[PDB]
Amino acid sequence: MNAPPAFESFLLFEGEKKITINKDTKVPNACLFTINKEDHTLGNIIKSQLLKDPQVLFAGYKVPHPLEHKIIIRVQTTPDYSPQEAFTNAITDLISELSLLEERFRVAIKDKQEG
Amino acid sequence: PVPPLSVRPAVVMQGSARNQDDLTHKLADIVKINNQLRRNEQNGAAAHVIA
Amino acid sequence: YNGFTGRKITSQIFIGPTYYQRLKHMVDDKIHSRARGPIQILNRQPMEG
RNA sequence: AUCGAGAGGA
Repeated sequence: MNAPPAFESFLLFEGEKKITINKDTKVPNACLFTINKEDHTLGNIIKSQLLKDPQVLFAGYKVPHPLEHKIIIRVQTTPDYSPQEAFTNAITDLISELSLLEERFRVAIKDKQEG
Repeated sequence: PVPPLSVRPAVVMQGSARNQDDLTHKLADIVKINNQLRRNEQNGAAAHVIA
Repeated sequence: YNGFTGRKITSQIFIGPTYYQRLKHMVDDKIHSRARGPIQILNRQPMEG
């Protein structure tokens, strides 16, 4: 009766932006990234990759409400860096790792199939 | 005193016959007995039936 | 293991098959709201139920 | 619709 459609968790509603960027005014060099129609998968991988960056001072994410489909990622960097650069570099690093993993899994599957 | 209809509403039920409030039936009984008594005065009658 | 992060949960969890029943009391048969609907005849107050 | 009854819920 009040049930939301199942597709609402991954389909952007008309006029909805995938990602929004805001400045965190409490401290310098801090940004809040709001991502719509994403959940713990992307948030967790991005947060961990950001934590791998030595120029990142703070990296965290949360789902404000499980019944909504938004994640907020907060990134603080050193003044010589930018949270936007850190976010972009983290995504690039994750993509590179996934591509390498896919290639090596293909090789391993072929090896196992031949013998 | 006879309360108005809003105090004893008569409701048009599913059957077209109207439904009367309990107060209406009691008032009908009162009117019947009062009329019979008044009849027994305008023409004399035994004190037993009047009582 | 935690589903969101995949980390192990520090405490171990009691888990196993248990017979459960679904009771006839469902929220969609109870949810109710009103904004100026029908009223009673004798008194002009909102109806019941 | 009214009245009554019954079974239930917290």
